[PDB]
Amino acid sequence: SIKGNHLVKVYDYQEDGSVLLTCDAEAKNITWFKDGKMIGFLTEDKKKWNLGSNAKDPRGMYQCKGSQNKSKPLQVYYRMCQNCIELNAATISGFLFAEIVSIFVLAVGVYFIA
Amino acid sequence: FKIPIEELEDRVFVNCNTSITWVEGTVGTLLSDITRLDLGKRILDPRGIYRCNGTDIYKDKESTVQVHYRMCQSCVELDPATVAGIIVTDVIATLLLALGVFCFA
Amino acid sequence: GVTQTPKFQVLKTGQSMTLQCAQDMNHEYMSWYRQDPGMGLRLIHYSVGAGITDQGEVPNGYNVSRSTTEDFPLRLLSAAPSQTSVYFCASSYVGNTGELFFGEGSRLTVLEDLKNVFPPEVAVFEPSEAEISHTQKATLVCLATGFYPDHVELSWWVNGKEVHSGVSTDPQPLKEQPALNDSRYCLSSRLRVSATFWQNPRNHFRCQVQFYGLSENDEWTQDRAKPVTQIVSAEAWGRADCGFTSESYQQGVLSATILYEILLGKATLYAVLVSALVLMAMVK
Amino acid sequence: QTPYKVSISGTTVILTCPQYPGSEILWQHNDKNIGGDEDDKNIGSDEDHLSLKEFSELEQSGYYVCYPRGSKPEDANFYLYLRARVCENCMEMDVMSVATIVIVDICITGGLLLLVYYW
Amino acid sequence: QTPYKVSISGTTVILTCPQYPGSEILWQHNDKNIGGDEDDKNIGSDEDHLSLKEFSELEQSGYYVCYPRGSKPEDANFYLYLRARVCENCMEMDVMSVATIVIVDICITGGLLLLVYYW
Amino acid sequence: QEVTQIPAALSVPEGENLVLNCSFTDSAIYNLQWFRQDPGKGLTSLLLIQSSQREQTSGRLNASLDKSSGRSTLYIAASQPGDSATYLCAVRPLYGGSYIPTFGRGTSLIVHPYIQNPDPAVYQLRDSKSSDKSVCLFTDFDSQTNVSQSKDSDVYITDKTVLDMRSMDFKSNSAVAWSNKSDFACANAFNNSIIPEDTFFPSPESSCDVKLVEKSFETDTNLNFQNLSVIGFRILLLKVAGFNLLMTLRLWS
Amino acid sequence: QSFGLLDPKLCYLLDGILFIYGVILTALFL
Amino acid sequence: DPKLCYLLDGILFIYGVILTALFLRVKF
Ligand SMILES: *[C@@H]1O[C@H](CO)[C@@H](O[C@@H]2O[C@H](CO)[C@@H](O[C@@H]3O[C@H](CO)[C@@H](O)[C@H](O)[C@@H]3O)[C@H](O)[C@H]2NC(C)=O)[C@H](O)[C@H]1NC(C)=O
Ligand SMILES: *[C@@H]1O[C@H](CO)[C@@H](O[C@@H]2O[C@H](CO)[C@@H](O[C@@H]3O[C@H](CO)[C@@H](O)[C@H](O)[C@@H]3O)[C@H](O)[C@H]2NC(C)=O)[C@H](O)[C@H]1NC(C)=O
Ligand SMILES: *[C@@H]1O[C@H](CO)[C@@H](O[C@@H]2O[C@H](CO)[C@@H](O[C@@H]3O[C@H](CO)[C@@H](O)[C@H](O)[C@@H]3O)[C@H](O)[C@H]2NC(C)=O)[C@H](O)[C@H]1NC(C)=O
Ligand SMILES: *[C@@H]1O[C@H](CO)[C@@H](O[C@@H]2O[C@H](CO)[C@@H](O)[C@H](O)[C@H]2NC(C)=O)[C@H](O)[C@H]1NC(C)=O
Ligand SMILES: *[C@@H]1O[C@H](CO)[C@@H](O[C@@H]2O[C@H](CO)[C@@H](O)[C@H](O)[C@H]2NC(C)=O)[C@H](O)[C@H]1NC(C)=O
Ligand SMILES: CC(C)CCC[C@@H](C)[C@H]1CC[C@H]2[C@@H]3CC=C4C[C@@H](O)CC[C@]4(C)[C@H]3CC[C@]12C
Ligand SMILES: CC(C)CCC[C@@H](C)[C@H]1CC[C@H]2[C@@H]3CC=C4C[C@@H](O)CC[C@]4(C)[C@H]3CC[C@]12C
Ligand SMILES: *[C@@H]1O[C@H](CO)[C@@H](O)[C@H](O)[C@H]1NC(C)=O
Ligand SMILES: *[C@@H]1O[C@H](CO)[C@@H](O)[C@H](O)[C@H]1NC(C)=O
Ligand SMILES: *[C@@H]1O[C@H](CO)[C@@H](O)[C@H](O)[C@H]1NC(C)=O
Ligand SMILES: *[C@@H]1O[C@H](CO)[C@@H](O)[C@H](O)[C@H]1NC(C)=O
Ligand SMILES: *[C@@H]1O[C@H](CO)[C@@H](O)[C@H](O)[C@H]1NC(C)=O
Repeated sequence: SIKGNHLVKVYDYQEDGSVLLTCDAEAKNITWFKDGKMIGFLTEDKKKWNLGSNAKDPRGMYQCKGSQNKSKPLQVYYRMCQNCIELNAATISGFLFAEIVSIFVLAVGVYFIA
Repeated sequence: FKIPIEELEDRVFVNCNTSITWVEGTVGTLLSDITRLDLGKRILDPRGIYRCNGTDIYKDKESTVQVHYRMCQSCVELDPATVAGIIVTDVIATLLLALGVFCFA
Repeated sequence: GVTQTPKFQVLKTGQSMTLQCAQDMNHEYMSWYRQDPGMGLRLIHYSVGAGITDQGEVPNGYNVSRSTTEDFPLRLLSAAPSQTSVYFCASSYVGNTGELFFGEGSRLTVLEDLKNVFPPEVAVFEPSEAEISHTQKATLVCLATGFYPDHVELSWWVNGKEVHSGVSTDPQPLKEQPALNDSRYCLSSRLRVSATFWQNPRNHFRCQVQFYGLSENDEWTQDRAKPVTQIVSAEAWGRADCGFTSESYQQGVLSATILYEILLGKATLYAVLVSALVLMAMVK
Repeated sequence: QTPYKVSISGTTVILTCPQYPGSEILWQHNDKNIGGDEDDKNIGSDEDHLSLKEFSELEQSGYYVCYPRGSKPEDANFYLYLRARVCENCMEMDVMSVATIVIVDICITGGLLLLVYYW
Repeated sequence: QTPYKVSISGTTVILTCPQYPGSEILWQHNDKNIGGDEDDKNIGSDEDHLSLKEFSELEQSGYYVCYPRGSKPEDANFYLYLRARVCENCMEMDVMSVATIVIVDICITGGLLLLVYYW
Repeated sequence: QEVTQIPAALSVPEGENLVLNCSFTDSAIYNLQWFRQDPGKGLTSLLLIQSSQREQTSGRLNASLDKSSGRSTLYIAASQPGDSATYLCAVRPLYGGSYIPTFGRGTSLIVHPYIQNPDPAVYQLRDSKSSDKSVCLFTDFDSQTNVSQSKDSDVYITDKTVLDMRSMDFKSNSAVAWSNKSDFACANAFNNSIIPEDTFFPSPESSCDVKLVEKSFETDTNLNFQNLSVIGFRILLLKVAGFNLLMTLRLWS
Repeated sequence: QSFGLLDPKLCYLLDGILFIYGVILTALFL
Repeated sequence: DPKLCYLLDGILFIYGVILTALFLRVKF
C-alpha cells in the first residue's frame, strides 16, 4: 500500500488501447524511470504516463520519482492476443487447403520448366 | 457562453434549456423534446455549429458553439523509415517486372 | 459546506469512537441529529458558539466539545448495541438568513461480537437474447448478496469511467432470512443499455461494490479471513453471440495476414530460383 | 461567424482564431490561462496560431476560446469544443484517397510496360 | 532487482517468485489470500511456484505478490500487475516466432521440388 | 412548538399539480425551510420563507405562509418522477433563545411515470459462473400493475423500480426475482400478484439477426494498418506472380 | 457502423484487377 | 465478408491459370 510506498498504480481500462500509469507524488516534479533509467519528464499539468496501445504488450519495470527516494518498482506484464490464433478445425482446415494447393501450383510450375 | 454537451453511450447530444438553431454542419436528429438534439455516433466525427438561448439570468442571450470531433478511425501508424520501406519494396518490385518483360522482349 | 466523517462504521460492543464534523463558513451554530427508521428524528447536543454547550434531547451516550468554531467532534466513549443509527451534522448562521446546511450523514453499527460480519459477494448477469430481440434494449443486473452489515455502496463503470445514466439500484436491501435477526442482506441493481452499445466487444462493463468493515487495529481470531474494509467488483465484456463482430474480423484478418507471408516467402523463393537460373544463363 | 481553423500534423495541434484582425489575443482552456507564458516549451503562441506539442486526448480535450487580450472570460459568446485522438506519425486518409495510389501504381507500371516492350 | 518469472502453457499459467530464497513463500491476489491446500483443485502451489490452471481473464487478471512467511505482504519490496486473455492451445505469433515457420517451409518444399526436377 | 404535515403519504401519476401543507402550533417564528431526502443521502433544501415574506418561488416550486392562519403550503407544477422523495418542513422560533428547529414527521411522495407504450414481458437472464442462482426479469408493465412478495422463503422478489435512460429519453418499470433451489421456471415465479394476460412469455428457443449485430461494428488504427499490410502483400504477390509466369513462358519457349 | 478504411469496398477492389481483366482476355477463344 | 473475398480471389485465380494454359498450349 501507500505506507509500503508502491506509489505506481495503473489506469488500464480505456476505450482505446492506451495503458495509463498514475504516480501520486507531489506536483512540483514528476519523472518516470523504466528499468532504472531516465525515460521521461512529466509536467504538473500532465497527470498520466502513456505506454501506447496495450496491443504492443507493455511489459517492463517502472517507477516514479517524488520528493523522497523514488518509488517501489512495479513489474507490469501484458500478454494480449493481438497474435493468438484459435486452432479450431476450420482454421487448420483452411490453412491445409491453402498450402496444399500452393504446393500443387509449384509442382505444376517446376514440372513445366524442367 | 457554455453550451453543455454530453457523451452518453457512444452518442453525442447537445443540451440546452431552449430550442437549438442549426448552422452549417451535421444536422443530426431531434429527440422527443426539442430542447435536446442528437448528433449520432461519436466515431462518425460530428462537426457543426449550433446556437441556443439560455434562460433565467442569461435571457435574453445569444450563444454559439462549435463542435469538432476528430477520431482516428481512418488513421494508420507508420514512421518515416517504415514508409520508405514500402516505397522501396514497390520500386524494386516494379523494376523486377520491368526486367521480366525485358527478358520476354 | 458541511463535511462529516466517516461515511460508515462498524463497532464492537464496548469500543470507543469519535465522529468528525467540520465547516469552512464560520458557522456559529452546530448540531447533531440521529435518525431511526420510522418513528421520528431526534436531537443531540448543540453549540451556538465556541466554548459553550447545551444538552440535546437524547444526551445520554454521546459526547461533544467546542474548542474551535471550524470543527465539531462527536465522541462515543462506550458503544452500546442500541446506538446503531444514522447521524447527521448541521451548521448554520445566526439570525442573518436562518439557512440550514446538512451534512452528508454517517451510518454506525454496534454489534455484540464481530464474528457475524461478512463481505458481500458480487455477481453480474448478462441480458436475455429475448429482450434484445423484442425491445432492442439490453438490461444488465448486478446482485450483491449475503453481507453484514449493509454498509455497502454500489456503482457501475464502463471503459474505466463511472456512469450515472440508465442505472437503477434497489433503495432497500432484502434479507436472506426475514424471520429472525440478524440476517445477511441481498442487494440488486439494474443497468439498461441500447442493444448496439451492449453488443460491442470493446465495451467492458464493471459492477463495483465498496464495503466498509473492520480496520487493521481490530482484533480478529476467527477461522476465516478478516473482513477488512475492501472493494469487491464484477467484470463483463460486451458480446453478441449470433453474428459477425470485430473479434472475428481481427482473427480472420490476422490469419489472412499470416497466410500471406508464407505465400510471399513461397513466391520469393520460387522467384529467386528462376531468376538465379536466368542470370546464370545471362552471365554464361 | 468565422469557424475556428484547426490543423493536425501528428501529435502537434495548431489552433487558429481568425475572428480578430490581431494586434492582441489570449487563449483560455477549461477555465485557466493557456499560452500566455514562454516558460513552457511544450506549448507556444504565434501571431495568429497556438501550437500544442504531443497533444493528449484524455486530459487536454475541452473548451477553447479567444479572449482576446484585454477582454474578460465571461463576455465570450463563441466557444469551441474539441476532443480528438492522435498518435505520433498518425495522419488522416479517406477511402477515396487510399484508392488513388492503387490505380496510379498500375498506371505507372503501364508506362514501363509500353516502352521496354519496344526494346 | 530480480524480476518476476512468468510461465504460460495453454490454459495453465504458473508464476515464479525467485526472490526470498529458502523461507516459506505466501501469495496474495487483489489483496486476498491465495495458495494451494485443498480449497480448489484448479490452483496449486510449489516451493516457489504458484500454478493457475484453466485460467480466466475476467477474475484472475490483477495484482499478484509473493512474500515470505511471517513478513507482511504489504511490506514486500515488489508488486506485479498481470493481464492476459488465455486461449486453450492457441499458440502465438511473436515477431521472431513467425520468422521460423517461413524458413521451415523452404525445407519441406525444397525437398519435393528436386525429385520432380530429377523426375 | 410542534409541526404536523398533512398528508403523510401520496401517490400520483406524473404531470399532476401537487398541494402539500405544513402546520405549526406557534406563529412567533422566524424561519421556514423545506427539505428533500431520498431516502437518506443527506437532506437537500431549495426553499426559504421569512416572516416578512408571504410567497417564495424558485424553479417549479411555489410556497406560501399564513402566520395568522398557522398554515404553510408547497405547490408542485407538472410533477415528475424525479420528485419522488421525502419532503420535510422545518421552523425556528422568533425569540432569541435556543434557536432549536422543530422538524415535522415528514411527507413521502411517489410519482408514477406515464408509460406511452406498455409491453409487459418476463425475461430469463442466463446464470453467471461462480453463482448457483437463477434470475428472471419482469419489465415494461403499466404503472397500475404492481407486484407482491412470494409465497415461499426460498424465493426473493424485489419491489418495482423506475428507470430513466437519457440517451433514448425512455422511462420504464421493472422488477427482479431470484431463487436458488428447484423448478424456478419464471413462467410460475410471478404468481402472488396478478399480471395482465397479454404479458409476453418468450419461448426458450433463441433467435436473432446479423443485421442488428453489424450496426455495432467499429474500427481501430492497428486493424487499419493490418488491412493496409494485407493490400500491400496482395500487390507484391500479384507482381511476383506476373514475373514468375513470365519466367515460365520464357524458359518453356 | 464505422468501417474507416476497413470498408469492404477495398475487399472486393483488388480482385477486380483480375475480374474485369479476366472477362476481356476470355475473347481469345471466341 | 473477407473470407468470401478470398474465395472470389481464388476462383478468378484458377480461371486465369486454366485460360493461360489454354492459349499457351494453343499458340506455341
Ligand atoms: C439551463 O437551465 C438550468 C436550470 O435552471 C441552469 O442551471 C442553473 O444554473 C445556475 C447558474 O446559472 C446554478 O446556480 C448555481 O448556484 C450556486 C451559487 O452558489 C453555485 O452552485 C453555482 O455557482 C451556480 O450559480 C443552478 O444551480 C443551476 N440549476 C438550477 C436547477 O437552477 C442553467 O444555467 C441554464 N443554462 C445552461 C446553459 O445550461
Ligand atoms: C433566441 O434569441 C433571440 C435573441 O433575442 C430571440 O429574439 C430574436 O432576436 C432576433 C435578433 O435580435 C430578432 O430579429 C430582429 O428583429 C427585429 C425585427 O426584424 C430587428 O431588430 C432585426 O432586423 C432582426 O430581424 C428576432 O425578431 C427575435 N425574435 C423574437 C421572437 O423576439 C429569439 O426569438 C430566440 N430564438 C428562439 C428560437 O426562441
Ligand atoms: C462525556 O459525557 C459524560 C456523561 O455521559 C461526562 O462524564 C461524566 O461526567 C460526570 C460529571 O458531568 C462525572 O462525575 C459525576 O460527578 C459526581 C461525582 O460524585 C456525581 O454527580 C456523579 O456520580 C458522577 O460521577 C462522571 O464520572 C462522568 N462519567 C461517568 C461514566 O460516570 C463527561 O463530562 C463527558 N466527557 C467529556 C466532556 O470529555
Ligand atoms: C522538473 O524537472 C525537470 C526535468 O525533469 C526540470 O527541467 C529541466 O531540469 C534539468 C535538470 O536540472 C535542466 O538541465 C533543464 O534545463 C530543465 N529544463 C527546463 C525546461 O526547465 C525542472 O526544472 C523541474 N521543475 C522544477 C520546478 O524545478
Ligand atoms: C391543503 O391546503 C389546501 C389549501 O388550504 C386545502 O384546500 C382547502 O380545503 C378546504 C377543506 O376541504 C376547503 O374548504 C378549501 O376551499 C380548500 N382551499 C383553500 C384555498 O383553503 C387542502 O384541503 C389541504 N389538503 C390537505 C390534504 O389537508
Ligand atoms: C491468390 C491465390 C493464391 C488464391 C488465394 C489463396 C487462398 C487459398 C487463401 C487466401 C486467404 C485464405 C483465407 C484467409 C482467412 C481464412 C479464415 C480462417 O478462419 C479459415 C481459413 C480462411 C478462410 C483462409 C482460407 C484460404 C485462403 C482463401
Ligand atoms: C500469388 C502467388 C501466391 C501465386 C503465384 C502464381 C504462379 C504459381 C502461377 C502463375 C502462372 C501459372 C502457370 C501458368 C501456365 C501454366 C501452363 C499450364 O500448362 C500448366 C500450369 C502453369 C505452369 C501455371 C502454374 C502456376 C503459375 C506459375
Ligand atoms: C529518501 O531517502 C533517504 C534514505 O536514507 C531518506 O533518509 C531521505 O530523507 C529521503 N528523502 C530525500 C533524499 O529527499
Ligand atoms: C406561485 O407564485 C407566484 C410568484 O410570482 C405567484 O404569482 C402565483 O400566484 C403563485 N401560484 C401559482 C398557482 O402559480
Ligand atoms: C398494488 O395494486 C393494488 C391494486 O391496484 C392497489 O390496491 C395497492 O394499493 C397497490 N400497492 C400495494 C403496496 O399493494
Ligand atoms: C442453495 O441451494 C443449495 C442446494 O439446495 C443449498 O445447499 C445451499 O445451502 C443454498 N444456498 C443458500 C445460500 O441458501
Ligand atoms: C400459481 O398460481 C396458480 C393460480 O394462479 C396456482 O394454481 C398455482 O398452483 C401456483 N403455483 C404455480 C407453481 O404455478
